[PDB]
Amino acid sequence: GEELFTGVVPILVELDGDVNGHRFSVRGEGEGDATYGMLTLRFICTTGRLPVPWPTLVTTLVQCFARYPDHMRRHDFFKSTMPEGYVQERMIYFEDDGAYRTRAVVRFEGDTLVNRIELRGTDFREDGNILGHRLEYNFNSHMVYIMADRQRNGIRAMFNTRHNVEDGSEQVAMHYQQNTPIGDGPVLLPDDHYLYTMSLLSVDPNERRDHMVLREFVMAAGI
Amino acid sequence: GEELFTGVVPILVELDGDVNGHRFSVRGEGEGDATYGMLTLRFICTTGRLPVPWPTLVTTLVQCFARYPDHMRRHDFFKSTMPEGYVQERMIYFEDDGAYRTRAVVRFEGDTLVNRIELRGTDFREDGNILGHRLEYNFNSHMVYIMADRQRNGIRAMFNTRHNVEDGSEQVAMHYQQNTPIGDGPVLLPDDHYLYTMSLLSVDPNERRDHMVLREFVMAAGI
Amino acid sequence: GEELFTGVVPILVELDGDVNGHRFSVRGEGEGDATYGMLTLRFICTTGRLPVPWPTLVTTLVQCFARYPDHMRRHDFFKSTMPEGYVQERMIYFEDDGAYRTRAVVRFEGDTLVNRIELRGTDFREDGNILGHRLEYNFNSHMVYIMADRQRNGIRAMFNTRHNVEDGSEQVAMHYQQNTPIGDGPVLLPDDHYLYTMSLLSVDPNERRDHMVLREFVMAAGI
Amino acid sequence: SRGEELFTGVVPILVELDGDVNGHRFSVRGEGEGDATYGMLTLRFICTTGRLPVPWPTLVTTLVQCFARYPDHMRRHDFFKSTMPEGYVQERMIYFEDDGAYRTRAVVRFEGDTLVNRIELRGTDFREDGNILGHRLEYNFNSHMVYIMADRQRNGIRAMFNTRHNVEDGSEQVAMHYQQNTPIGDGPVLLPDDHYLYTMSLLSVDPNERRDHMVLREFVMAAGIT
Ligand code: NA
Ligand code: NA
Ligand code: NA
Ligand code: NA
Ligand code: NA
Ligand code: NA
Ligand code: NA
Ligand code: NA
Repeated sequence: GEELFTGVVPILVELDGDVNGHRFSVRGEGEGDATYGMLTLRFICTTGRLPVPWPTLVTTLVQCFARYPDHMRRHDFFKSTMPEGYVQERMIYFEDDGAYRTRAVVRFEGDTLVNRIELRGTDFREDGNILGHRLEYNFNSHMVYIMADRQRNGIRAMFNTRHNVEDGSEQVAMHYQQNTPIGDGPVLLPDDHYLYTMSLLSVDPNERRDHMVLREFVMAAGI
Repeated sequence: GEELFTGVVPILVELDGDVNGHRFSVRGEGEGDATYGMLTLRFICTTGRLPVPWPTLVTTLVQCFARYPDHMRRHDFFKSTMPEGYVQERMIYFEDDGAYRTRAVVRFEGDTLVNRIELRGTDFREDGNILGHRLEYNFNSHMVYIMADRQRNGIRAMFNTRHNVEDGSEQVAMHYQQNTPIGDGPVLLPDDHYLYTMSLLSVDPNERRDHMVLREFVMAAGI
Repeated sequence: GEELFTGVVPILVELDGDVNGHRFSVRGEGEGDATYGMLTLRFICTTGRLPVPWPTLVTTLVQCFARYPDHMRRHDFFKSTMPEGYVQERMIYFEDDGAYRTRAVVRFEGDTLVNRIELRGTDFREDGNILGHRLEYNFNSHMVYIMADRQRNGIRAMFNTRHNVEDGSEQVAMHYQQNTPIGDGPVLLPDDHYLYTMSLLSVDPNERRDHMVLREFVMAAGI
Repeated sequence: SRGEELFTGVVPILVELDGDVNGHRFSVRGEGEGDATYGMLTLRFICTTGRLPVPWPTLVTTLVQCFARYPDHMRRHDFFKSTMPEGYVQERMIYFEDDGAYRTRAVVRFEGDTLVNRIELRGTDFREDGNILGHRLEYNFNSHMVYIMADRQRNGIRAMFNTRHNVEDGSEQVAMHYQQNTPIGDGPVLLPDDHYLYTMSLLSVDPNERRDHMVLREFVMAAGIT
């Protein structure tokens, strides 16, 4: 379960999205090194240009790559589902704007950890910070609070992200998350704890496609 | 006691307010899911327009809905009072402005958890950020520090909130709180600990009344 | 020792100051309620007008009033010295500006906890934020890191404060502190831990003297 | 005097950096002292080649985590002192938001009674009119958290952290640090459980030093084990 993550694992991400009727797709590829909580991914919009800012898609675009320290190993739900994996669902409410609803399957396809997602965004403002593209290309560090959900044999999580806006304000997104295993194998249901995240977004100056390069470090703490 | 909160519980909130002589009332309705620390409430001003910003009323408008993790269950004062409930009193000092004094009864009325409040505000500046309505419609995340009060058979709490102002500054409100059980049944007096809060305020575009929609997630930590 | 702080204790503060040759004095009076980490003080400049902002004097103007939770009672150095008390010395380095050197005696005189201080400030800029009075009248929350000093039979502490400047920046003050008992009685030398502080400054609209009203809540944590 | 014992008093420090950023070569020398018992350092740095081509704040993290205060209960988790006096190699990659990267390699060890940090730094792909080569970073420093992880294969540690650099327009520019430390000797070392270092720093100027220079005071403590 854990054993599938002891080395460098290749990652594939596919997203099909529709926000206020604007349809788009994203494909990402890279690799994860869970032993040290690290991911590097590169994403392209395969349908032309994204109709929303990249930073709004970061949280939707594999918490099985978090570093769980030794003493918290029995609290790593995400890896304990693998290889059959899990369904991750969220509702994401943007301050003063619309909402994303997402559903994703996270599992191994051969040697690759794959995250396949559907996203639906509704009630955004056409001249808001999202559809108006006024969010800075960067990302803050966040804390994801994880709770067992014994009835679903999985977890829930709750967290706010803070997105910098070009006028120097921050726009919050409140995330409600639930994860459910796909297989019937046993899983590790955790005591409450958090994941601390740090991310850096960057650009490849020679990629003419709409794109995002992402590096991330995630670790678990609080037991 | 705890058993009253194991599912979704309907909530009713009623506030009678007077700030610098301006009288108003608010009614709120929604539901709470203490198992995962969640609340959703919708509030209306039933007297016309509020004389103060909505964000100034959030803290006054049911800490019995906080998620206490399993190991901290013996520290959940709030639920241990139920159904007879508790009196919550606060003094709230606004930076460079007036103060709110509040008193509230929190208890079950039938299957509904009801928070009934009186609020009195004094010495506000007529052209300050409060009576001048210069506070942003949003809310930050906060830490509420909880202490047992053995003499009162209850608790005290202390915390600052930070309210964003439209000129990009923050205005602090310093909260002094005390809670006292209404019944004589035994209660759980806690070791020191905190509640971490996260909130999102929103608007219903079709509600013409002065109103606030609130979603909140609260969890206990620090033992 | 602890027993001296079980109720409300009156406080007296006296400061003699000289900053770049500008001499001034301050007297404060109020009371502290260490059981709940609280204090309220009112300070006046007894020599006319202060030559530096009030916020620069807050840290120098009784950590014996911090709330130590039950499990941390053996780590409360400050109360363990009482009534004979302690000498508190600091060096305070202001970002891009001068420094304060302070020495204070903190001890009971009769039933009153008295803080008597000498402050010497050097190398301030005449048109900096301090001597130019460009610091906002407010205060942030801070973390004071406490370490035993076995050779001195006391403690050291280190912390930065952050002072809001009227142009929207923050100016840091780095504090180096040391406390030494006055008596030869035994004291409690603590394990490393912190004090978390929260403060609110206010003004009495009918006090014509240069003055500061201060409310503060301080608690110990981290064992 | 081995490991921890070498740090019980005040230890003199020497720092030497050879740098090249987008082809601009420079050197820095620092001297001062560290008092690990209370997590404190005071250092003064000069650019010995004229003027620095990048802001001083971009060099602070590269310019001796052996001076951190490890509290008593965390003593078995102090990798850095356990290597001494033979010391360690510290390597980093530092990625600046919207700009280039630094790669650094440093040897940290005792030379006689002095703890010496000798560094090579190479910066690439910076923008000529960015905040770094354009000198638009404020002369100050924030407080940070450095997350430390054992690396059992290398007999050492890794660390990960973001710094946040204030920019003159009131924004912050993040630098993401990837770090690895490897002992130089073959003696045994202390491999830690996960934990963090909390940092606080103050930069200042000596009004009578005409050279390009930085005075730095810092306090670092370890935390996060039961
Ligand atoms: Na988001
Ligand atoms: Na996102
Ligand atoms: Na408030
Ligand atoms: Na409020
Ligand atoms: Na200060
Ligand atoms: Na101060
Ligand atoms: Na840096
Ligand atoms: Na740096």
